[PDB]
Amino acid sequence: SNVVAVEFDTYLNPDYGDPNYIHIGIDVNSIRSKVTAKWDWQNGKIATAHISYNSVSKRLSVTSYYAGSKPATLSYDIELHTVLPEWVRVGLSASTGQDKERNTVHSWSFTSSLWTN
Amino acid sequence: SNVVAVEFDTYLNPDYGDPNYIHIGIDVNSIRSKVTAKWDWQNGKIATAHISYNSVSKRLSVTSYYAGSKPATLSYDIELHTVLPEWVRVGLSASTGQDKERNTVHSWSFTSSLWTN
Amino acid sequence: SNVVAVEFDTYLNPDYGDPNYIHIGIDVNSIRSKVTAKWDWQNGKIATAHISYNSVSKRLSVTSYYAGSKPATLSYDIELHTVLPEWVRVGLSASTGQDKERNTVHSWSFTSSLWTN
Amino acid sequence: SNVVAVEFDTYLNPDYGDPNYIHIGIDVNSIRSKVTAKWDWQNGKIATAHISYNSVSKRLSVTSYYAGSKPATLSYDIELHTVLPEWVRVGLSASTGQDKERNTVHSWSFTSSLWTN
Amino acid sequence: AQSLSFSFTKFDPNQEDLIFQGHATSTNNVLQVTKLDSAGNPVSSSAGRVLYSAPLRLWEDSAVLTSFDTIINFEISTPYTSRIADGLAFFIAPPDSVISYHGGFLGLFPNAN
Amino acid sequence: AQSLSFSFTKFDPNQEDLIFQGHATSTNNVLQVTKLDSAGNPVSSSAGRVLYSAPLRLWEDSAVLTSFDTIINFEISTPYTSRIADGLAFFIAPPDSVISYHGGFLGLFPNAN
Amino acid sequence: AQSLSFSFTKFDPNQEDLIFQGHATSTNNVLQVTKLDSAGNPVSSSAGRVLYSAPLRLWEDSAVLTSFDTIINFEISTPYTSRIADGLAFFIAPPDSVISYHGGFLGLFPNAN
Amino acid sequence: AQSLSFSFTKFDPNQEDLIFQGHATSTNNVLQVTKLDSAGNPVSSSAGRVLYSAPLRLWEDSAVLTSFDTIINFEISTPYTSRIADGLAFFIAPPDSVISYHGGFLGLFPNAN
Ligand SMILES: OC[C@H]1O[C@H](O)[C@@H](O)[C@@H](O)[C@@H]1O
Ligand SMILES: OC[C@H]1O[C@H](O)[C@@H](O)[C@@H](O)[C@@H]1O
Ligand SMILES: OC[C@H]1O[C@H](O)[C@@H](O)[C@@H](O)[C@@H]1O
Ligand SMILES: OC[C@H]1O[C@H](O)[C@@H](O)[C@@H](O)[C@@H]1O
Ligand SMILES: [Ca+2]
Ligand SMILES: [Ca+2]
Ligand SMILES: [Ca+2]
Ligand SMILES: [Ca+2]
Ligand SMILES: [Mn+2]
Ligand SMILES: [Mn+2]
Ligand SMILES: [Mn+2]
Ligand SMILES: [Mn+2]
Repeated sequence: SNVVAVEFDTYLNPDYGDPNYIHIGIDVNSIRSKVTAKWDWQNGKIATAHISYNSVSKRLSVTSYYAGSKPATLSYDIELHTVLPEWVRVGLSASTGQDKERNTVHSWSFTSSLWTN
Repeated sequence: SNVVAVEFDTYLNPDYGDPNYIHIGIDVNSIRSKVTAKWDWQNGKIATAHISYNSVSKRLSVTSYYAGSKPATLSYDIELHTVLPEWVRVGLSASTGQDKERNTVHSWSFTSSLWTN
Repeated sequence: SNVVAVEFDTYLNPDYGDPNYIHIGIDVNSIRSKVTAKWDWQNGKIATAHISYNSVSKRLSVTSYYAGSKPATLSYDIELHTVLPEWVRVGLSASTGQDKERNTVHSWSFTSSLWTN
Repeated sequence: SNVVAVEFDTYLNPDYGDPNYIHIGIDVNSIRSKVTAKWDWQNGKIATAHISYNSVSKRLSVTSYYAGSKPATLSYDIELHTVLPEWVRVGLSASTGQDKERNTVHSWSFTSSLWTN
Repeated sequence: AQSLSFSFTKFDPNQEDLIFQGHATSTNNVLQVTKLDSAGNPVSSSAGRVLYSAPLRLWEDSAVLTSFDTIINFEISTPYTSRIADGLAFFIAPPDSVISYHGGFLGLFPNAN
Repeated sequence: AQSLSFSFTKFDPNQEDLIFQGHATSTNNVLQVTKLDSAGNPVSSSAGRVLYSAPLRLWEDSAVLTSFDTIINFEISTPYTSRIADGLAFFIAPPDSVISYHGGFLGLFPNAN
Repeated sequence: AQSLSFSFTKFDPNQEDLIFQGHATSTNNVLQVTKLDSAGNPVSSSAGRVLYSAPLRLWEDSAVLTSFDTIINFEISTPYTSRIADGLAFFIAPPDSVISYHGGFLGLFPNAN
Repeated sequence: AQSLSFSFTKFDPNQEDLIFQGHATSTNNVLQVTKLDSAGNPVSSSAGRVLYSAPLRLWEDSAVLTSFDTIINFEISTPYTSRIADGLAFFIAPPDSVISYHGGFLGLFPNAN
């Protein structure tokens, strides 16, 4: 399964690698996060997250805040084009299992640029 | 003197720190570059350079190519807001001394975003 | 006095030309509006207005709504570059006299493009 | 057949309505142009055309130049949403018949905005 | 060479410019990537994904800079008092990508390798 | 040839990138283009203007298309019960333009020609 | 509610984010909306169309402003000395729109009503 | 909170929206940041700087993300056969910043600390 995802994880799965706490993670080809950081989830309120990538600074970064509180930040160095193909589609994904939670999205904004020679 | 600059250096000044070759440099408060990379200058042709910054990936990056050849890349980790004030103006600067060179700029494009809480 | 302004007028001045009702107007070099349309002002709530110009459709247009109600629209044909100089600055202006009102601005967004040959 | 198109016509078809000269036209649901303007085509060189629409100024406009010469301009008043559905796809189209011509496109740039209440 | 930029601030019921996979849907102008109780309560074993219609060029042989920025506003809430599961994710995957297993998998992966 | 685009969503107290004329000021993140009572009530005979720092090219000899779009969110309110005056305006004027008479003039014009 | 913006400056051979109809193709980084002689000469009775992958919202019940701007660079040339035909067009049509008759029809319409 | 974006593709002689320091000027639609021989040849001991009119917010107490991207097209050429000097730089400095010494200093710094 090929994919790169940034995740806001509410349920811990130690057998899956999840550290012991609500976290946000950067994943490359596996649910086994490469890097992880503590995220202070908040029921009812809405969260804003920015994710940015740059083929030159070979860095992918995430920052997520909750309007009023301190943000959470995670950065991982990658060269995306070695992990993913030349053509991609971008998406948002949410899931549940034995346990539930409402997965809702309010506005989503995305912009991308590619430069050649 | 306060300033952060990315420089394309054609004349070497070892007493000033310049390594022994045409280079591009990232400077923080001093002509004494913090990091430097070999840049293959080319008389007559025109160069395109992209410079990008991100307060989260705490990285500043430069890439400069010449249309047809391989690019040059340099990255330095900074937290710009510790080096510069809250209000800045952005500029292009060029100089000569005992020796000359034509310093000309063709199109220049800049865009900036700031996000609060 | 040189200027082009779009106005949301709350006080009527028949001696100044103002029709008999809260109106929005397009003005070219004079407080004596060239065209005018009925605007349904609303104390306490906030208003959103979009103003657009195009040198080719030689038209300047305004639309202002109040979130929940019907908008107000006004259009006037001009060739701005015959009325104003080549270099301009853009601004927001508000005033009072014997009578008062709070003049407050919340977010303001502006973008401009010019194309040559 | 439903469609709105701006056309740069090189072959005249009087039976189809085409006036007697290379023209650019605005078409609404029919090859029978609603409005038309003289366009000075130029073999070998490349043309730049800007097309703009605004639901408020209820105007659709075109300007096409050839780098060095005078442009050509055409404007037609429409309320696009009465002619086309709520969901559309945007395209470029070219054709030939008994007679030929090379139909090539170099860069194409498009941007759209919609605002609700 | 290429540039793509899109913005959503409300989610129309018939979002012709999004691809829907799983229990993902939209009502009241928001995106419900996870199935819902006809009363408005979260359900179990649900997986939902949304993909922007258009493909996106990430790289090319003679190309040297690719960048993307996206901002997301999402809300994870639960009326209940039990533990909340599972996850919300922003992902980039080959165009023909299809939804995977739910749970702590986030409809992103099948196993746990 | 040229393009300029700027956005404001809050108004910082020290807005180095705006020019201030008249009783125009800013507090609590909003723009108060009209003087205010130390209690927060509107005053009489006030004129305030704000101009974006940078000049803007509107036209040029060999140029053929110029376009601008701006969206504004403003609030005209009054705690009192009397009639409200006077006006709010969006204007484009030569760079060195200075505030004019108040009243139904909107600090835009001196007379009524 | 919605915004879409895209830019092309070269046309890759495998343009996954464009829809192709007719003899339209791409080589040498340009868009050849009309069939071509294996020597690079224009042919007769050809129709080619290209559509941006993603659908676009033009209007909505509670919506009041819709605007679009597009710039196009195209070249109409002929090596021959005969008359040139037929046309180049920028069109907006329902998403499932399909290419129509050629000639002075511009693959846009079937008849001449 | 704030956003600023500007683009230049030609440099008009009277660039009201740029600040000029030193021998920096503009002719033939380009920016000549370094003095020039009335024949079009580079001179010695020259320093030129250009600054975008408007100030730019880089940071703020309750703010968490600031980003900027700029692309520059410049040409360093010399008709002569001697060594070329000195440098071209893109810099960000406090608004009231003024040009400094030339040479390998790039009108950016006074000494060499
Ligand atoms: O409810 C969350 C939890 O439920 C089950 O135990 C499984 O589906 C897990 O994969 C998942 O993490
Ligand atoms: O000409 C380049 C060279 O000239 C002189 O030696 C001095 O001005 C130096 O600072 C400079 O680097
Ligand atoms: O208060 C509004 C009204 O007050 C006075 O009569 C004058 O300043 C007028 O110009 C203005 O329109
Ligand atoms: O070649 C141009 C001309 O050729 C034929 O006569 C027909 O296909 C016409 O529709 C078309 O206009
Ligand atoms: Ca998990
Ligand atoms: Ca009045
Ligand atoms: Ca025809
Ligand atoms: Ca040096
Ligand atoms: Mn995890
Ligand atoms: Mn150096
Ligand atoms: Mn009036
Ligand atoms: Mn025709």
